[PDB]
Amino acid sequence: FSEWIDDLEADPKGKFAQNLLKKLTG
Amino acid sequence: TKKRRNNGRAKKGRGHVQPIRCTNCARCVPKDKAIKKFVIRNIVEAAAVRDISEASVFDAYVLPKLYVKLHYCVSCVIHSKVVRNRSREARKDRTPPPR
Amino acid sequence: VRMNVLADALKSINNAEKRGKRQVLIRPCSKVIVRFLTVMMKHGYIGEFEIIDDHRAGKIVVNLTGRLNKCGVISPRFDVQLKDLEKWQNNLLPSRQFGFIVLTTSAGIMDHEEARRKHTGGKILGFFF
Amino acid sequence: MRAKWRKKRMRRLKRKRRKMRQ
Amino acid sequence: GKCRGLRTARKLRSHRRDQKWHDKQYKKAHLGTALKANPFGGASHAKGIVLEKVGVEAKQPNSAIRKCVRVQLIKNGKKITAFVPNDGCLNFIEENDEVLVAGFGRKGHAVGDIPGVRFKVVKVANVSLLALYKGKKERPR
Amino acid sequence: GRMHAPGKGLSQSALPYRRSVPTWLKLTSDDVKEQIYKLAKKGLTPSQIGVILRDSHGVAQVRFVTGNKILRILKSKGLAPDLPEDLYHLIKKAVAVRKHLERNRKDKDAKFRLILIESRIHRLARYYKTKRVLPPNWKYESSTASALV
RNA sequence: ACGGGGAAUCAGGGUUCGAUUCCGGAGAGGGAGCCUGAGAAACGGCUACCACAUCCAAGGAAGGCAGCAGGCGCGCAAAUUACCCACUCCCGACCCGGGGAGGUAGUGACGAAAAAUAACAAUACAGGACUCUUUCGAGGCCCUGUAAUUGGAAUGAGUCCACUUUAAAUCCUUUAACGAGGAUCCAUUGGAGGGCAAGUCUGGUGCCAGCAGCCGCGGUAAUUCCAGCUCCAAUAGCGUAUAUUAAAGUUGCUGCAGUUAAAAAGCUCGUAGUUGGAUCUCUCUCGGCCGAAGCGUUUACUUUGAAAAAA
RNA sequence: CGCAAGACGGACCAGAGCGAAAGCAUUUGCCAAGAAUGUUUUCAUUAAUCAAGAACGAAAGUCGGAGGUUCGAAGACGAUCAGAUACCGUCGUAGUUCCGACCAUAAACGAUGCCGACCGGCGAUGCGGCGGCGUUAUUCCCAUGACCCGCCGGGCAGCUGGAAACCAAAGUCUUUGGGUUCCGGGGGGAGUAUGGUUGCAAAGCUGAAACUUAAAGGAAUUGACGGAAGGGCACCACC
Repeated sequence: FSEWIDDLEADPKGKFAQNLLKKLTG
Repeated sequence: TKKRRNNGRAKKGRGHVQPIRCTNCARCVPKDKAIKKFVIRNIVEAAAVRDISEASVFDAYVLPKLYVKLHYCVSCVIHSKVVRNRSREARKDRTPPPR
Repeated sequence: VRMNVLADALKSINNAEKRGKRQVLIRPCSKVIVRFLTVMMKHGYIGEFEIIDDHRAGKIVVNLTGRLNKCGVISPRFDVQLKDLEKWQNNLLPSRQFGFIVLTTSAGIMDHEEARRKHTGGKILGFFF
Repeated sequence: MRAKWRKKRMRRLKRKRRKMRQ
Repeated sequence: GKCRGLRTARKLRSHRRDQKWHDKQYKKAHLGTALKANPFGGASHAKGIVLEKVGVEAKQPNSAIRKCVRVQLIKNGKKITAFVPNDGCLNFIEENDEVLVAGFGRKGHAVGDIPGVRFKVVKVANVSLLALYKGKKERPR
Repeated sequence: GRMHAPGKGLSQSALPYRRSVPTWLKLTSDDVKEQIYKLAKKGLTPSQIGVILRDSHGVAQVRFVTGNKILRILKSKGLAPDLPEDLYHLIKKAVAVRKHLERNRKDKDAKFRLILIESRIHRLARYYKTKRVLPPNWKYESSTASALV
């Protein structure tokens, strides 16, 4: 959960944006 | 969007209002939309009152006044700083400035 | 002009109840209006009302309880058959537990439950709940 | 383009076309 | 507002049928001009003869070359540009061999960055392009 | 509101609830009828007859004392106009505006108002032809409008 | 555009489709005219034209598959020149003859139904499971499987037997002989960034090749291309392309919207159209509760009653 | 100091009035019309909206006839700027004025169809009517006009459900149906082509498609910028 949060907030709109938000809680 | 509820003019319940000419540019502006001032000044400025009063033949002459009705288009009235742009809330105020 | 005075009566009642008023003046009165109000009052939605008689077209002062969520007219008065009444109450009523559709039928003006009991179809006047 | 001048150019084109047509 | 009268059925129906012609899909499906302008003539696939190979430049935000083929349909003799889908599949295609060509999936609308290409090659020389791509079959001798 | 003007006025008479003959009125029903016949012989339309009776002799409503409306009484004995009073006045107004239009052909407001008056006349004539107050071939036409007034 | 019965969603309302086996109609290459006959403007009848076309000794003669099969052609697009009157029925002078009507096999994913590709270890393990006395310790009391060391039992896919089946018959069904441990008797199709289920693992490529319905990936550390591994979705089925339905309350009757997003006619008269205020509770016959007989002012209505093919 | 022409109707002039809208401002007279109010008058459903049809319709423009005062498309010159043949200045022809005939279009706008109900409050204002203490004006017996305070009816406004801006209507809408007319269906192509019709002409009305595109657009937030305003500041700014 923390790793997903870190990946999302590193680049909140980059290539890894939709996937991380979906992986958060879905 | 609609900036003003009266469209910046005083035309209600009529179709056409005769236009007048701005005193600066001679632009055709409707008489209700135009910005109208009524200057009532002394024909002699307050600096030149003493000389003409001293040189006056008639004691207690009370010097006359210049009455001028000035019409301004919105552009010329903005440029001449007679009116200024106001905030969205202060726009609605219609009270003339206290002076 | 003023057509379908039942629409005006029901709209006035609805607006007066939205404002929380205790009494509403309906004018002009009519036989259909009085029958509709009576059907309303038998179910406790509207309470007593009084017909003021002026010599041209009566008025009605209707007392109001806060029991009416909505009273509405259906225009035009569609001819509803008894087999097609279930669809009409599915469209118009909030649930099957409460709410009424008023039909004007050959047996008089009455709710949809009475029209089903009396096995009479008719023309839909309105609804209330 | 301004719409008024777009319409003016369209009208001029139509006038030229109808001149070319007899 | 809309007319609500017991005898307005003619007015309601006429208004509905007149207003339907302002709908894009209804007009394109019923006016008939879209069917005539359709290269396939209303079909789902079409067989054509490859006039030539060609490379089209993709739309600006992304850059590549799409290996399409200009073919001529057998049924109506129209000229079509059909996108050879995969990589190395243009090598499977030669000049002047019949190809079965389908739509691109958007009903005459161009697909993706490819400009003005609404067709894709499905089969070449009577053998599917997928079979050639996966090595299941070879080009007939 | 008005059928040809944007205005919507509430002004009109308000008959009281009581339909009885008033206390102040000693003038019996037959005397009221006799006064009605005399007024109509003087050449007064039912509206003017009612105005005069209400103002001078004093009657709340002639229908309350005599049981019949003034025009109905006049028809019963028979002194009523050939064509109805309101239609005749509308035709007279149309004739007046038409006569004004001859020497004022530049008056384009009079033309609009004449069109409105003629539309009112046509509506009223259609209604009257429906109820047999007019013959079915009764037409309003400018060439003969002054023949009716 | 042959019409209908009817077919594809079920919220309700609806929107499309109906060449197609049932009922009507129409036609037999396009027109037309006829003979016979109860019945035809018949074409597996004729006559003559128009278009095609077959033999010829060149004098003439013979034609009509939108019957059944088959060819050619067209196209994205559709079956073998099979056997039979045994069933259904039809025709005939007939209990007996005939029927490409029709039946029965042949042709694979039109599609629909049911339904295999496996069910059970000593074994160490990551575990846990009723008061576990110990992190170093009963774990066929309960269950998943990394498995180059395993075992018996079951069975049909298949090939053959008995000719049940059927008008000889291949078909399911039945009985039997073989038929399984990489049960090699080996399941595929499409995907793994979001929508939308499932890897920022490895290698290659370096805005190229390509992917991508849409948004977007690719410009040497690509979650997206090309492959390997792994995984998920359906599963003997999955992808794709057009058409179409729901989604679409983006056609709005239910049920849309029109100040500024697309939109109210410049304005007002106006006929057709649509809509329209209150108001009405020995007339009549067999036996001192009966068929007949109704102009109640005709209706729209509601609710019964016959009539609305079968599938 | 006069004289002559045309044009125009300042100040009074207002979120005031009238008109269907376009539009309408010097006095007086004539002609015809109109709303609102008052009405214990009359008729007694005669009504609302409208395909077709019809009246009117700023400016510009067209065709005839008067007059060219001003302004002034076109045009001719005169001016820092890289370049006006643009903005500026001087002239200036059609037009601008009136009379007939056309034209029928405007951001013709309240970007809000018309008719009918219901739905808060307030203070004004225009017209009519009603009621009332008082102050003013026509001889000292009154109304009435001008004020003052209220009331009622109609009117242009003002103040204080929506995406929101905002709207007492753009409210009484998933609790969806008062009546009726016109009208919209992603953005372009395009109000284009063509056909019909109207017109002297300009052009008006009605009006596509192929094709192309994943946005265009609305309201509002935050920033950045503004040869936008207000207030401050700096010798890396000036004086």
